[PDB]
Order: sequence, then C-alpha cells, then structure tokens
Amino acid sequence: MNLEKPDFINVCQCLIFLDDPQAVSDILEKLVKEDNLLMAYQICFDLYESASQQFLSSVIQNLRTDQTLKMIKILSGEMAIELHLQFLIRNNNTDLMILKNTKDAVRNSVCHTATVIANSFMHCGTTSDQFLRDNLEWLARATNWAKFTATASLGVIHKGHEKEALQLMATYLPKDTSPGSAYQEGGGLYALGLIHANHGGDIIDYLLNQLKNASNDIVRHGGSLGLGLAAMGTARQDVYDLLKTNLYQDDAVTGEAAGLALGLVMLGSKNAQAIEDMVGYAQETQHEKILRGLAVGIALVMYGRMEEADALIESLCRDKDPILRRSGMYTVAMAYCGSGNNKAIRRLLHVAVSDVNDD
Amino acid sequence: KLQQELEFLEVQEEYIKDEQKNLKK
Amino acid sequence: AVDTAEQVYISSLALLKMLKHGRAGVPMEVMGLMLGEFVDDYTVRVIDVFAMPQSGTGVSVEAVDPVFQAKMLDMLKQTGRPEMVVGWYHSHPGFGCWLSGVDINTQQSFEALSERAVAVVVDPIQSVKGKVVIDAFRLINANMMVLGHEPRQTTSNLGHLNKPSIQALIHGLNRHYYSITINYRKNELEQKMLLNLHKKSWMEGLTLQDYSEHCKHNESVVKEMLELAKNYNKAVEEEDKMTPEQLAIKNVGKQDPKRHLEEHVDVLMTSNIVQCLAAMLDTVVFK
Amino acid sequence: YVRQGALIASALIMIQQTEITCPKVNQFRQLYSKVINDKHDDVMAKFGAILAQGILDAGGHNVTISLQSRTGHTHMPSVVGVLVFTQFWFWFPLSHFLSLAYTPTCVIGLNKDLKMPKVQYKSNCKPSTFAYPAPLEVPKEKEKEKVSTAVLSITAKAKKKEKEKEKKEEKEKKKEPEPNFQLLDNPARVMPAQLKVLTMPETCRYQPFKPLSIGGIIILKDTSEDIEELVEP
Repeated sequence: MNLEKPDFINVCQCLIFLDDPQAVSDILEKLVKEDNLLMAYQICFDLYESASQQFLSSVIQNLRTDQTLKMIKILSGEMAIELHLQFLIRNNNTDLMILKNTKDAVRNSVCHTATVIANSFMHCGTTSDQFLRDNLEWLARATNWAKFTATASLGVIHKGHEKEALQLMATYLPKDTSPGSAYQEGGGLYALGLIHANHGGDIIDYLLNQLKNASNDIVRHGGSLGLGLAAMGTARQDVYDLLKTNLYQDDAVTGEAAGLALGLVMLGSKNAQAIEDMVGYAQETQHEKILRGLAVGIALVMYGRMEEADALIESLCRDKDPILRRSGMYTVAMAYCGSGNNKAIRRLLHVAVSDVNDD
Repeated sequence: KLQQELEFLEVQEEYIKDEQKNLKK
Repeated sequence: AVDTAEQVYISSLALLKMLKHGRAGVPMEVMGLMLGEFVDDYTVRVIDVFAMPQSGTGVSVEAVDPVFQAKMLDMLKQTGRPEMVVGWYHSHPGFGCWLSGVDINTQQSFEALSERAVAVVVDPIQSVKGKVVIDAFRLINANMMVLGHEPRQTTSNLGHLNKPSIQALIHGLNRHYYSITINYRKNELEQKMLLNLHKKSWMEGLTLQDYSEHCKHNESVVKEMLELAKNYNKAVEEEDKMTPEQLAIKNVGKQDPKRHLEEHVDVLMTSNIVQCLAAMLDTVVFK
Repeated sequence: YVRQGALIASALIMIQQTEITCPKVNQFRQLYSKVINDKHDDVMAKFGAILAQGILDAGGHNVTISLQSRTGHTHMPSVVGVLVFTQFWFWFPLSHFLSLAYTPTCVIGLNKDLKMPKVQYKSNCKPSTFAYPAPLEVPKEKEKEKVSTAVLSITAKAKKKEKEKEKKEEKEKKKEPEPNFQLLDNPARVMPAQLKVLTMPETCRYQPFKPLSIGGIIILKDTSEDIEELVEP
C-alpha cells in the first residue's frame, strides 16, 4: 500500500486481505481528487471485482459521504451489468436444431419442462422471444405444474432487462387471464424476481410492497424469492419483518420461500439471532416445505466465518432432524469454502461416511 | 512455493487417510 | 386435481396396528380405514389407525359399519385425540401393490365421500424380515388421461425411488395418478423412547457362559477347521502355474481361502475371547 | 437420479471448454445429444440430461458459472445458486435460482465512459478453439429405402450385352490456416487458460496499462490526438 507508485493490484488486494474499507475509500478519494483516470477507474473496478458484500457497500458509503459520480456508478455496477448484457446480445449463440430436437424429446413427463429450461439456458439474454414463445405455446397444455419452470425459463432469457422485460412479463396479468390456473400469478412474481435479479433498491421496494398487498396463495412463493434475490445480503428491516411474519404465521405453503428469502437477506451476515430463530422454528414446525426453505436459509445465512461456524454446525448438523443436518453442513461447507479448512472437511466427510442417514 | 505446497498437501492427505480409514470399522 | 410429490407421515403405532390386524386376519383380507387428516394438499399425516372386522359379505362398504364407525369416532373424541378419515388400509395377501376390482370400487366410493381417500396396499405375508410394503395411490377420472397424463406434478421428488410393481403398472392404481411417498414420524420423545426402551439389553452383557455348550462347540469348531485344513490343503496343491485365478474361476470350491474366509475364524476367535474376558472379569470381580 | 446428477456435473465441468482441454469433450457432448434424443430413458435421467445440455450450452459458449474469482475467492452468489439448483430432490420447481450464478469473462479496454475503443487482441497458438464451434446444425439426411435389383443369370446375360453396347454407345487452406489468428473486440468471452496461450499485439496503437495476463476489466490509456478506432459491440 505504501509503495510510492500507486500500482493497482497491490493496493486493491492487500486492503481487502487486511479488511480496510475505510482505507480503500480514502485512497479512492485521493485518486478522484488527483483525477488520475487510469488509476482511479481501474482501482475502483478492481475493488468491485475482488471485494464482496459488506465491503463494497461500506467503501461506497464512505466515498459518497472530480470522478466521484463515476466511481459510485461503477461500484454500483450497473454499467458492468449493461456491458455484460450487450455482450450477451452480440456474442449470444443459439441452436435452432437443438431447440427442435428438445421439442421432439418433449414428452408427458417433466422432460418437457427440462426442454424448455435447456432452450432458455441456450437463449439466456437474447431479448427476443419467437422460438421460445412458440415452444411455450406448444407446451401450453400442461399447466398448474409447469408454469413455475416455464416462468423460470422466461426469467433467465430476459434477466436484467427491466427496461423492456418488465413489461414483457407484466403482459401476463393473472386475474383476468386465468383464475383457475392459480400458478399464473406465482409465475408472474417469480419471473419478475428473476428478470430484476442483480437489481436492488427500488426493485426491493416494489417487490415488498406488492408482496404486502397481495394474496397469500401462490404469489408469495415467487414474490419472496424475488425479494430475497433483490435484497441478497441486505437484511433490511422491512423485508426482514415481512419474512419473519410469513415464517412465524406458520403459512407452510410459502414457508419454503420465506426461509429462502431469509437466507438471501442474511447472506453471509452470520446473524446469531437469525440462526437461532431458524433453528427454533425448525423444532417448532414439521412441514417438508418449511424444512427445505429453512434449510436453504440456514445454508446461506453465513460464509467465511471460521470462528463461530465450526461450533454452530457441530451443534446443528448433529441435531435430530436430517434437514437440519443437511442445512448445517451446507452452512459449514460454504463458510469454509475457499480454503482447505481441516476441521470443516473433517466434520463434512465424517457426516458423509459414518451415519447411514441418506439426507 | 513448494514448501507450503507440500505442507498443505500432506495435511490434506494425512487427514483424508484417517477419515477414509474411519470407515473400516 | 393437484397431486404433487405427496408424502404420508405415518405413525409407528399405526404400523403396529396394521401388522397386528394382518397377523390376526391373515387369510380373511381384513379391512380398515387410515385415520389421517389433510393438514394441506400433499403433506398428509396419519397418527392413528383402527382395525375393523371384515363382514361375512367380504369387501363391502357396508362391512365398515357406519354407526359403529361413528361410535368409534365419538369414543376417540372423548378419550384420546380426534382424527379425520381421509384414507384406508387393507392387508392384501393375494397379490401385490395394486387393488382388486372390488377394492377399486370401494376406493371409488371412499374418493366420492372424502377428497382423496388414498388407496393403500399393505401386504401382510410378503412383509417377513426387512421389506414391508405400504403403497398409496389415487383413483382418477377419465379427464386426467385425456389431459396431460402422468398427473405427477413438476418436481424431482416423487421420481426418487419410484418403482411401481408390474401388477400395479398393469392395473390402473399406482398408474392412474402417481405413487405417494412414505415417511415415518421418527420424532424424538418417541424415537429415542423406542430405541432406549423397547430393544432392551442393559445388564444382559454380563453373561459368562464359559462352557455351557462350548466344549462340544469347540470340538465342532475343530472339526470344521479340519475341513478347512483339507480345503486349504486342496488349494495349495491346486495352486497352478497358469495365473491361478484362471484355475480358480473354473474350479471354485468355496474353501477357507475363498469363501469360508477369515471372517468365520474371526467369529470363532471372538466367541472364545468373549467367553474368556467375561470369565476373567468376573474372576477379578470375585473378591 | 445419480445418473442425471452425473450428467449435470459433467456438463458443468465441460461448460465454456472445448475438446482442446480433453479429447473426451466431444464424446461427452455427443453423449448428451444422444441421451436427449433417446426418449426411452427414465424421467429423472432424461430430465437431468436435458438440464445438463442446457447448462453446457448456457448462452451459446457466452456465459459461464464459475466459483473462481479474479483474485480467486469464492463467488458466494454463484455458490448459493448452485446449491439451490442442486436442491432439485427437495424441489425441482424451486431449483431454478441459478440464474444469478452467471460469471461471464471479458477483457475490456474502455478508456472512456461511453466511447468503445477498437481494443483488439490476437492469438497464435494452434491448439485453442472457442466461440461457438456449432456441433450440430445441419443433419445431411437422406431417406432412400432403395434396394438394388438382384438380376442374376439371363437378365445378367442381357446386362453383358448392355455392357457390349455401353462400351461405345483445398489443401493450402487446410494445412496451415486454422482460424486461430483472429482479432476480437474488447467485449469477448475468453478464459484465462486461453489468455495463457494468447499473444499480446504490441503492433496495434493500443497498449494496456494493466498487464494482459489475467482476465478482467482494463482502462485503456488516453490514445493519440484525433481519436480514432471506435467500435460498437
């Protein structure tokens, strides 16, 4: 850091090893003031690339309060996402023959859903729905089960394009179009979340507002999933309270999405309150959907801890419930990922090999 | 370089030897 | 018309009632109804089940007496815990995981009454040592097949370990809608109680049994291992110089080195040392 | 379910990589093609095969899911997306959160905020291919149902008379030039392994400040006066 020439790599990287968001904000401010375009701009993108949540946000907060506006925009990353979108549009590659042989492999089983998802994976970020629209029209005979996966496909093709994809998905208003096929609305909310992935703030706000003002039947699944996707790691009070209300109301049908959204909003926070709430609700309730969503939540509640996760998972993955075992090991695995943590690998392989419990 | 490379490789291999041995019982 | 990868939380006491009722009426194909409640669409939970005597008529809806069922339900409400009727069970010694025609008819009547009224096949005679069969399905109307068939919904859970039997496949049931997934309420305060208390051997590890049958047992062990001596002999003169695996594949003898492996000798050694250690521990206790 | 999980995992290992990494790449791709065209397989196996094909050809060799970052740390959003996708046994319809795990690659030279320079790079290593190989796009199909006539003895004697009457009444472009000497715009999906065999074009007017050895975003230096070399990818 103290080398006379402010070379990009060392000062971008050592500061995040030492966890100095204030120091990197200060150096970014000095670069902005001196208006060294290359140094400031490249160091800001390198901070964005190498840093993570709770770090980039802290640095941008301390930077906001000559190129300050540019640094704020590029740390927000909307320009980087736009570059990724335009590259996907340009160098996007599609296979019509594969679309057709997947349509041939379409059968009465879940395989037709598989074909739609594969075609949309190939057509991710195309901003053009003719082949996929025709495929969905051809497969628009088995609904009330495949709407969720079809709207997932529509979300992945039009992800991060709220300028027009928002309207393209809002063209599917559920109430008038199909009251009987109740997954219409859930798929609408789910595609809204998937499309507005990597988008927060106002996205989080209008997701949570329509989730407050709506039914609790099917919309809540996709709504909570999209809300967590938009507020990943944020753990802001309003979405946290909505998710806690949904969880503790015992609405089991949506408790899965509620737990998934809890995990997303407490992504990496290592919130002891959150983990204790999740565990207690686990013993309180006995629904499989609740257990799986809560398993997701406990899975991504924390990562990179190496100080509390070991004891926490020794307590939780040992617990009575196989879902608790699976979620606790999820937590320890993604919390000791990045290094060969001997104790974490020890607990992981031991629970792999000793107990006969299939989960 | 190779010093800590071999240190970590030995740590992981000695761990996995014991862990996989734990299944003999 | 929604039937996802549904799961039945069946209870251990329901299992015990099933096995007792079947063991009693092995050849009568005794009937009963599975006392469960749809807490939601697919997470069905059954805590209790009752046993009813099949009438002389056979499998009939009137055999399950309505007044008797109502009185039983009132008795359960007064003493115990009330529980709804959304299922039925039947010991089925004849053939496997499917339903007979009369079983299908009475299950259709039960479906008209209830919302699902799952059809559960439990074979009492096929369950002998490790495999008890409890397969639940739903009867469907003609519209499910003319719409997108395989009413199995869009998920990757009911495809896990879903192996319907051939007779179930050739019959409509287990083929009309889907096969339900089973689960056991292995809750603690219950499962820990069972494992701690039922399978009870607690001061029974102090048995000595030095030579109660063990002198003649050792004589028999010596005779068996003399047979092993002859076998391992035979092997060492077989021992051909043409990659002895080639000789062994075509001249398997199931000898001491091959099949009567060191595991059996280890069993003999463990028996001997266990009796030795028990005797010696009690000898040093004898003070 | 284990078969379909293995198919998905092999597709995931084989994303964004061609047969140069291993000759088994083409074999596995044709295996995916023939198992997705094989409709007599189990529901779960076929589902996993189709998802494997989709994740393999996610975006058309354009986007990829990678846990390695620019400095090598785990990308936790991608990790949890892969977790949710893996939780198909719990809920396949809930296992579609992987869309956030997209981690595309690009070596950018955006000196300005809006102007896109003609930042172009070259390559000279023959065993390196990428950018949409297009495995199956033309069938070259023929339906004949044609069997030869079996004329044998006197028909064949007449055929001998018919013989008596009938007697009178791309190498220079394939040896050397494999398409590996191309130039690509700043937005270009390229692996660090490809960057390793890549060669820096110092001849061009543009030179990088950040070294062209590890993939990432690079700001181009302020070019010469009377700015030129603008491209619109």
